[PDB]
Amino acid sequence: NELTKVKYVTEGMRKPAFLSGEQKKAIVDLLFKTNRKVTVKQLKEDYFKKIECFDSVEISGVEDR
DNA sequence: ATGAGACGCTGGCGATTAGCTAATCGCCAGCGTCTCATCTTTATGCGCC
Repeated sequence: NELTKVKYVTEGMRKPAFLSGEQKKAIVDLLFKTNRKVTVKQLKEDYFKKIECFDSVEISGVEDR
């Protein structure tokens, strides 16, 4: 429910789009199932750059952590 | 062929004799703990019909 509004904006993307269903499961298995609690900075640095390899992330759904 | 009818110091004292709420104020109020769990609810932090 908290990951249904974590919106991802690619550096090449033209409009913000919420994370897709497979993307959510990817987030869960990579980070949300490894650490007790994941900060937004940690999700941005430890998932998007390792999987999507996006230069920068832009979250419009959760603040600080 | 006579013998009834016509009735007092009290009031103003003392002095017994007896008896009763009420107005003012002050005091002073059972309290001590812990455990255990149980749920809520609030402050801040995130979303558009």
